[PDB]
Amino acid sequence: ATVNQLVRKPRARKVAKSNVPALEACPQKRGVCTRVYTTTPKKPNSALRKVCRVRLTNGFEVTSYIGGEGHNLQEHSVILIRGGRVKDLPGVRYHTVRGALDCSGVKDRKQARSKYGVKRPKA
Amino acid sequence: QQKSKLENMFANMTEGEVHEVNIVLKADVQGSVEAISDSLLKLSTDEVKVKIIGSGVGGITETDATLAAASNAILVGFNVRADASARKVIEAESLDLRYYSVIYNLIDEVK
Amino acid sequence: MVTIRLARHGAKKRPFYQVVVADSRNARNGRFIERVGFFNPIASEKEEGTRLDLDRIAHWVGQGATISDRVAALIKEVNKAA
Amino acid sequence: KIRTLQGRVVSDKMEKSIVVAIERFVKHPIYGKFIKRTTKLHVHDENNECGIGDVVEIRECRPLSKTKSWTLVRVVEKAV
Amino acid sequence: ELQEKLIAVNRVSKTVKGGRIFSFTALTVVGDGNGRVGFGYGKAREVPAAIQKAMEKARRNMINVALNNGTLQHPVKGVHTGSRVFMQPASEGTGIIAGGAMRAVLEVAGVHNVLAKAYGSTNPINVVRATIDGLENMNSPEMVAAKRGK
Amino acid sequence: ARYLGPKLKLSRREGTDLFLKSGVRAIDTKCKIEQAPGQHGARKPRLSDYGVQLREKQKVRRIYGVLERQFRNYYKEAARLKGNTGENLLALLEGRLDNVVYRMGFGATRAEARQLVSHKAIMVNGRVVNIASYQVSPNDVVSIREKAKKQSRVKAALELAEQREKPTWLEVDAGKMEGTFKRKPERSDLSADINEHLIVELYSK
Amino acid sequence: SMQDPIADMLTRIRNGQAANKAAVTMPSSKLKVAIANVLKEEGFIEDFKVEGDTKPELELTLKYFQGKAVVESIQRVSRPGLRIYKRKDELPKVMAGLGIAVVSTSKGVMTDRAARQAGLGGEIICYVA
RNA sequence: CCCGCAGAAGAAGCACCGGCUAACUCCGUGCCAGCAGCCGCGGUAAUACGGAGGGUGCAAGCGUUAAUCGGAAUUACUGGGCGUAAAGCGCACGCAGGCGGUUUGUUAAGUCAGAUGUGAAAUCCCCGGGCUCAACCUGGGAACUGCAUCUGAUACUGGCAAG
RNA sequence: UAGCUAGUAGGUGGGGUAACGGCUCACCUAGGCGACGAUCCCUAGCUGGUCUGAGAGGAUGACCAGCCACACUGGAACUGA
Ligand SMILES: [Mg+2]
Ligand SMILES: [Mg+2]
Ligand SMILES: [Mg+2]
Ligand SMILES: [Mg+2]
Ligand SMILES: [Mg+2]
Ligand SMILES: [Mg+2]
Ligand SMILES: [Mg+2]
Ligand SMILES: [Mg+2]
Ligand SMILES: [Mg+2]
Ligand SMILES: [Mg+2]
Ligand SMILES: [Mg+2]
Ligand SMILES: [Mg+2]
Ligand SMILES: [Mg+2]
Ligand SMILES: [Mg+2]
Ligand SMILES: [Mg+2]
Repeated sequence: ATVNQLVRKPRARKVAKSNVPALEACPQKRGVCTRVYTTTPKKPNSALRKVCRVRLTNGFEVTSYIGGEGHNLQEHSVILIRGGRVKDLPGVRYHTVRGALDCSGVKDRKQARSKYGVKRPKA
Repeated sequence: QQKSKLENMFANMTEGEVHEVNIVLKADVQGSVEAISDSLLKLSTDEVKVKIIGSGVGGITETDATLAAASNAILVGFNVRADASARKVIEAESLDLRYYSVIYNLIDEVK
Repeated sequence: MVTIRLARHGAKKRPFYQVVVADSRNARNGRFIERVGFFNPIASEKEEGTRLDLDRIAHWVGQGATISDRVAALIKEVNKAA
Repeated sequence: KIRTLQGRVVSDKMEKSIVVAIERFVKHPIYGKFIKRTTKLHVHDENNECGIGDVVEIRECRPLSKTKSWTLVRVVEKAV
Repeated sequence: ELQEKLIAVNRVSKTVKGGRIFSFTALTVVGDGNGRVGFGYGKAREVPAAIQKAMEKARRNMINVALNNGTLQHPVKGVHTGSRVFMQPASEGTGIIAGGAMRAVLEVAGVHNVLAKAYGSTNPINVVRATIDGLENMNSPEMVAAKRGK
Repeated sequence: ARYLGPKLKLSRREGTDLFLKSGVRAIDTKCKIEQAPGQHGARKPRLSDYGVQLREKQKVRRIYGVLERQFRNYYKEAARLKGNTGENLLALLEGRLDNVVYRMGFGATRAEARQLVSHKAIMVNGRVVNIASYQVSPNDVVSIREKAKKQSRVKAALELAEQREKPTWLEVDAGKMEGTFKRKPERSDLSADINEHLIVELYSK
Repeated sequence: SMQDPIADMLTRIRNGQAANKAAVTMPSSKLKVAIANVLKEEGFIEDFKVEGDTKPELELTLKYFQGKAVVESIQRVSRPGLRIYKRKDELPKVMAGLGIAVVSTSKGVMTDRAARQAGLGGEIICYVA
């Protein structure tokens, strides 16, 4: 409040920690994705959701949600991981990119081809 | 990839052959990796199943040593040398680096 | 050695030279003492395009500056009274 | 005469050497509060002159030691 | 010359012995085009009943606001409940740029230029009345000639 | 850089005639004005306070056929100019070359005016201009070249051009097939139904 | 406490205007009189007066036109804890020019309008609305 | 760059449509499969999922993610609080530090005025000019809120003297 | 991170640098810096500016341009303005 106090100790600012612990100024990353489990959602909802524990290239073990209906993802064949936070499973700060590197796109999808890596059908 | 996984039509193997061994291979020449792997699948048996992961075009690399870090495997090459960045990873974590001049000495030891 | 010389700051396929007093050891577009004028070798038939102050350069020639082949041509193109 | 500041003696005897702590008033860039800044500067001097409890005039010169680029000229009064 | 509109409508619960009954509360602001700003709140069990009562109360309690041409006469501050309101004149420039709740009271008053920027509480019910108190305390350079001049 | 789809769908969505249906016959008759903008467009016309600001942005853009990025540069240019920003917005749009071609009556529609300017038929002060976005200033003469002169496309437009308002700020001429832009149009000479205070608000946030 | 006696006077006005008291008394000074002269110059207050010898006592007659107060507000701008100094065109105008501020210049205590015409500024004291 | 030839020929996709937020129905699925930036949707009338139709926004881009600021008066100098929501040390004496009643003289540090030097050019901004326009380029001016010195003013603050 | 400094602070004399100088020696004195943040630790080229913002600020140092530093790592000298 008093300006003489502010001269001794100036105004502090919060660091504002990011929601993507990978960091490195990277929009996307890749990782090994060793094991793919099926964990139940939070309290309000009820489902079985496809989730994978992605070992990143930098050396951090993390988890990531798999969007789209069904997948071939398991064991080996390194895939792209864009990130971004959506809240369903306990502690899931990332999302996998469908239709990139070795990750299959969503089959028979027509709307929203940009998301999920679906190519335009010839007509 | 989808067929081989769905082919079993069951959540697991019907018997106890589930125990398997993983290998990592990078050969300097492109002609070998496709050719010798076929011979490497000949030694495969029902009891113990062996599979190749991430066949390389040559040498060795960071993502290759990382590939052997996630799943325990032997890292072998028909002909390869260790990179400066490759030695740091292999020496730190516990792994095995073995290069073989001939395919016969390789086909024997994997067995 | 201070030198009066033309530095190119204009554009790709459309040159615009900046006559300027600078040391020979510095770069073309790099360091300089101060600006004197400008020269466009595209332009058109009009009142402006070529401008060069003789009061500025003639001082530096007295102080021991050299004149390049371009600046020698541009002084004898525009002349003094003409 | 060359420019001079209104600093005081503060330390007594450095064996033919003297320091000058210089008080001023300066505006703080952000808040605008006035804080008294103290600029201690080493000064060269002759014939072990008067010490603490004085205000001394100062001027620029060549350095006769490490730092110490100033010289004194006149001192006001005697007692503190 | 009537120039009438509504800002927003809000549902409110009573929760009696039987069960929850839901009323509707509107907010309207009106003006003649040059000064004379006025407002009305009201409530009703239906939506078109609530807005009709709001416009009914909006006619009475209408007070003069002093304008030079089509703008405010100075930058003025006003406070109501938890809403702190600053504003700038900005003479005949770009103009009438503002967000909802406070957009209605400015445009119907006659001003085509002044900048809103509402600090503190941005509640639709309390952002109105903060403006009119700010407009009321403002005074004209012609009619302050009692204190001004001699 | 152009729409290419149905022009009347743009007019039906706004609920006002944009003068893309000027051509030979005019004043609609066959319309279905508003009432079914889409399949479920017969739904009630109540619309948000944010949406009416965006609606007026489209009303101005769809007349002249300007894209949002190209239109943002004219708003950015209108802001830096002196006086009212809203009045200078429509002035810079009215200063376009293809719009001046439409006002004088060389092109029948505003889309046809850009179409004719694209093929380098229009010359200003002697020199040819391809770009429809060319800025027209006072005392700048404009005319059609010797090639493609007195054709049925341009001739039919100039005949029916007399039936419209006939703007005061420029001379129609049409005798020797030329034109002259005298001065910048006034606030009374344009706008009226389209509003400048509505369109400008959306870029403030 | 009595550290800022100029800010005391600015408090005495709004207490006087709110309470509807005509005559308000206080201890006088050099700068204290000159600020009260600027209030009468523009014509906010009715008239100033002083009575004493060893103890000067400033008596400010407060003006009332309507039931509402003449002076809308008054705030301590430059205070001992934090001072405000403005050059020539950096002097802030109060309410788009309507009313006047109090500014202490080298020649004397003047208004915001008058100090611009002189061509020199100084320490602003308070904004009289 | 200009002229000639042929012929609408070679060239429109992308997101989104429960509210926020511009733009809605049907069908399939039935807490299953999935969406999600936030509040949340789906357990048999889903404008929130998937497809289709229609529509909206934008355009050789579109969308998602990542990074910075704004919004955020949510570190608040300008421009916020501390009875009960986060927040007044349990209380007091006190050095350094911050601030100081009232009268006169002096000093001119702070402050304010004027002038000089400097604040590279480019950039930003304003009025023009040149690439078919624009981006881009460029003439001149303004500006670079700063700092130092010199010459002045003495109200206020500070130093000093007498009260 | 609250105490940190022996060439450390100052003088005299000699030597040294193109040039002032603990720059480097012998001797003498016991100071120097520091709560207005010394020292230590972590991080980072800096500025004209760019980006955002009504402004004040915040973030940032790509290209363009100035200065400094570095030239496989560490250290040293020669030639020469
Ligand atoms: Mg484009
Ligand atoms: Mg909508
Ligand atoms: Mg979707
Ligand atoms: Mg259904
Ligand atoms: Mg802030
Ligand atoms: Mg608060
Ligand atoms: Mg409490
Ligand atoms: Mg410059
Ligand atoms: Mg031009
Ligand atoms: Mg005094
Ligand atoms: Mg010596
Ligand atoms: Mg570094
Ligand atoms: Mg702000
Ligand atoms: Mg070296
Ligand atoms: Mg040498």
